[PDB]
Amino acid sequence: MVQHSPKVQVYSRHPAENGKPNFLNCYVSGFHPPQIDITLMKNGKKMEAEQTDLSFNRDWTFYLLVHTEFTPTVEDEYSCQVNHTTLSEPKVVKWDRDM
Amino acid sequence: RSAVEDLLF
Amino acid sequence: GSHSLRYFHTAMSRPGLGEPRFISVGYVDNTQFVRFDSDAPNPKMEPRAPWVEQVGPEYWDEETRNAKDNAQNFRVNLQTVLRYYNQSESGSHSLQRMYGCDVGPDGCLLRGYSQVSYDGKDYISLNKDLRSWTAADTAAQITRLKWEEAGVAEQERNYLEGTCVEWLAKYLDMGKETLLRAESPNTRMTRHPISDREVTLRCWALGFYPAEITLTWQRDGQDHTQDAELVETRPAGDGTFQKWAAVVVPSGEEQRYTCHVQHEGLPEPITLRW
Repeated sequence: MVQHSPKVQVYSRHPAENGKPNFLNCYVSGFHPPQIDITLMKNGKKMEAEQTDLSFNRDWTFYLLVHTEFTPTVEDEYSCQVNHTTLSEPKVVKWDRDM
Repeated sequence: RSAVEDLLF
Repeated sequence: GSHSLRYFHTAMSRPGLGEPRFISVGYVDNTQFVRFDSDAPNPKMEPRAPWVEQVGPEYWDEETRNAKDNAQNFRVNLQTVLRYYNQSESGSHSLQRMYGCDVGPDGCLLRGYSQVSYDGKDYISLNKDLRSWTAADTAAQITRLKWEEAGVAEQERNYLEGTCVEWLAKYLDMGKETLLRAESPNTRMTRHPISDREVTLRCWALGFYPAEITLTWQRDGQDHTQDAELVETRPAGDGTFQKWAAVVVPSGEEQRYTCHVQHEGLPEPITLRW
């Protein structure tokens, strides 16, 4: 085979005005094989969320968007945890609202 | 519209 | 401007438990409008952009009887390949297919496509003459001969030169106001100190469509995109895209730097200084 590791960004649809309703975005992409596990975390807990359909780029590396409505507070933490064969552990990335 | 294909390898 | 109608099949042999999953997906430019999935309950082609919905019930019937037929062929194909290589059934393997057509501002057909990959490597692909094929390896060479004798390029060509082009017009019609309208980016520069002598100067462009954009920096004039951080362009979830580009810079030096955005929907380039 030929395997590429998943690249993950976690970001707010709209910049994080503290309090208001927003949308939390996990964009994972650039990976092969397609089989991948993706969950959004509420302080460490799986948030239900929708996942886009399996599409890919012209270099055949797949991409997916898992996203659910959320509302940013000042003190609770959100993060994406992703699972995939190229990775020895589940890679997990928290959401810096400056990115 | 999709393509009607008998693509068999 | 120019536009493209492309379809993306993925065929996923899950070895242990269950027949392979078949996910096709449909795009006009950067906008998904269609999706099919093989292990659904009574699976059906479904809309995924609003403008396609006012299309005949003739249409969705014929599109599932197509999507299903493809799922069959690609399950046999997934097996056919595995034996070409003498790979163990222990393994999960994927076939991907992409075909589509780019059309020019009048309607000039720019390019047609039909490419196959196995496990992410190129397998066979239709050449630019739309009449020959490139086979990556020796397994692919049996697929090639099979397809030359069956005349597969000729039916691909007619699809790409006809149905594809004709239907991309129908699509861009149904979705004018959506598809043919470019959303300018919301541009801001932020600043995030890190040391007492170094800050990050992120440069954001938000909510633009289509995803085609370029952000670039400039230190007193001199393009300073050299090891500026550019992140992959992501979807916003509402069908528009984002991308940012930060530079690290010493304290007091922000006043010399500069960001520029160009995007279709912009009249002249946006320029950002702290």
